[PDB]
Amino acid sequence: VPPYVDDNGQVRITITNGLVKTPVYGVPGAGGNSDVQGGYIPENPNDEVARKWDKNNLPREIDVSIDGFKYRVTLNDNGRAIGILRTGVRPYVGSEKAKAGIMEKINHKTPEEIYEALGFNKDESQRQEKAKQQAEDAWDRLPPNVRKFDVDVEQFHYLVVLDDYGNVLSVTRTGVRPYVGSEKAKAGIMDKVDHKTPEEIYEALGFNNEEPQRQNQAKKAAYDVFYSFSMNRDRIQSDVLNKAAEVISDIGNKVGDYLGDAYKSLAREIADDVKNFQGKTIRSYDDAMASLNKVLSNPGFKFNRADSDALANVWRSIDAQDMANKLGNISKAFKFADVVMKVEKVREKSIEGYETGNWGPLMLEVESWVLSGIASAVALGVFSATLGAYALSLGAPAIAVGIVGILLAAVVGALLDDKFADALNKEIIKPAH
Ligand code: NA
Repeated sequence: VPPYVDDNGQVRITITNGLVKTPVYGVPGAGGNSDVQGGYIPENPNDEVARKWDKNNLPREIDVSIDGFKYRVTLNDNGRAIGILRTGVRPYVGSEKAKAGIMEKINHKTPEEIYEALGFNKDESQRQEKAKQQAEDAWDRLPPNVRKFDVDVEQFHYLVVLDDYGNVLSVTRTGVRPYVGSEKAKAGIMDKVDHKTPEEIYEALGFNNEEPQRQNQAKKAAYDVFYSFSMNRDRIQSDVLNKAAEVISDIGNKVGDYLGDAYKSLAREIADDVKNFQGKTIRSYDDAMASLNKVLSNPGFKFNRADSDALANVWRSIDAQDMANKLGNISKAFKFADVVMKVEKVREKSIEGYETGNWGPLMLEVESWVLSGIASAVALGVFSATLGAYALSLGAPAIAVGIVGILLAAVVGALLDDKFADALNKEIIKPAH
C-alpha cells in the first residue's frame, strides 16, 4: 500500500533531501495515488494521519485465527489480553459434513452443539492461549509500539533499535548502495581478478567514508519517527520529565531553607523548564561550559578548601550500586539497565570537580551520553536525579548545602538555558556590592 509496518515488524524510513518519509504517514493521497517511500512526519499532532496512531485510536479488538478457528481478542490499555470471543469454527474434514447434516436436520442440534459433539472443543484452552499471545504480538507491531527501524540513507540501509524512551540500543548497516557508473567495472574486476570480498570492495570504493555521518542520520530519523507518536511523548513525560522536575523541586525546598526563597524561586523555574522540555535538545558542551564558567567566575562564589574536599568525601563514601537502585525506584527509565555506569561517572567526576575546581569532565560526560544515542530528556533526567539524590542525602555540612545548591542549579541550568547562570549571579549569589 505500502504497509505501515513490514512483515518483520520493522518500520521503514527513507531520507530524501534531509527530509524523513515513512509508510506510517502516507497518504493515498490523493491520488496521487501513493508514494512508495511513505509520507512526511505530520507537523500538527491533530492531523488525521497523526491522530490515527494516538493510543486511544489503536485497536483493542484483534482478529486472529488458530488451526482454522477464528477469535476476536480484546486487549487492555497496555495491550494485554483480558478477553476473547470465538468468532468462527474450523471447516469440516471428517466425513464430518455428512454427520453434521444428520445432527442438524434429523436430531435438530443447534450448530454449536454439532461442534461440541464432534470434538471441536478438545483443544479449546490451548487455542485461546495461542490466540491471546498472537493478539499481544500484533499490539507490539503497531507503529507507536515499534522499536526496530529500517532506514534508507542515500540507499544504504540501517537497522536502528530503540528502547521505550527513545535511547538508541544499536544501529547496524544491513545493505549498501548500488554501484554507479565506473564503480561497476571496478567492482567486477576487484571481485574476479583480485578476489576481494564485497566488504573490501565497499571500502575501496569509498562506501565507508561517510558511514559515521549516515549512521547519525539514521539514529536521528528513527528517533524522530518514534518521537512523533503521542503514546511515546506521554510515556517520556510521565516517566522522565515529570520525575526530574519533582526532584529539582525537592532540592528547591531543601536548599531554599538554608538559602532563601530566591533560590526556591529559581529552583522552580528550572523544574518548570525541565517539565516542559518537550522536543528540545540539551545545550552543547561548549555552550554549557560558558554558562557554568559565568557562575564559577563570580568572586562572591568561593567555597573553602575544607568545604570542597569534604563534599568530595561524601561522594567517595557513596556506593554507586546503592544509588542506582534508588534511581530505579523513580521509573522504568531509570533502569536501562546500565545505569550504575552513569552514576559511577557522575560520582568520580564530581570528586574531580570538588578536588580540582575543574567541572569540565563532569559536563563532558553528559555530552557523551547524548552522542551515544541517549535521548536528551533521559540524560537530563539521570543527571538531575543523580545530583538530586546526593543533595538530599546531606547530611550534614550545613552551609556546604548552599554550595551544592548553587552548583546543581549551575550545571543543570547550564544544559537548559543561559538565563539560569544570570539568575544565579543576579539574585542568589550576593557579592560585593
Ligand atoms: Na533502498
